[PDB]
Amino acid sequence: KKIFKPEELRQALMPTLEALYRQDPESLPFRQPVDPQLLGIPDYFDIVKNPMDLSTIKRKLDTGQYQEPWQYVDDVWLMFNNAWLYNRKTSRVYKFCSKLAEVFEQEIDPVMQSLG
Ligand SMILES: C[C@H]1Nc2c(cccc2C(=O)NCCCN2CCCc3ccccc32)NC1=O
Repeated sequence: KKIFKPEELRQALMPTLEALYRQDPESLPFRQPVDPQLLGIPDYFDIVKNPMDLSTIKRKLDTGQYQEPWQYVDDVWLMFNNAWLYNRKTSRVYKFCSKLAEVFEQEIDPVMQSLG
C-alpha cells in the first residue's frame, strides 16, 4: 500500500481547500465551525451529529491527521452533506454548498490522478 507523507498530502491537497476558501460569498458559512447558539440555530446538533468545516479540515492537513487522500475527501463531503441535510433547498447555505461541491469536484480530480 502507498504511504503518503504528511507534507506530500499538504502540498497536493491544500490548494484544493484554498479553491473553496476563494469562493466568495459561497465559502463564508463554512470558514469556521458552526456555533448553534451564536447563530440562533439551537437545533443544529440535534440534526448534524458530526460537524465539519473548512478551518477544521485545514488544521487536520496542517497537523498530519490524514493518512490517505480519501480521508480528506470524506471530510469535505461530510461538510457538504451536513449543509444539504440541515438547510432548506431555497437557503443561501444550501445553494452555496452546491456551488462549493461543483468547485471541489473540479479541483480534486486532477489532484487525485496525480497522487496515484
Ligand atoms: C454551515 C451552517 N452555516 C449557517 C447556517 C445557518 C445560519 C447561519 C450559518 C452561518 O454560517 N453563519 C455565519 C455566516 C454569516 N453569513 C455571512 C454571509 C453569507 C451568509 C450566508 C448564509 C448564512 C450566513 C451568512 N447553516 C449551516 O449549515
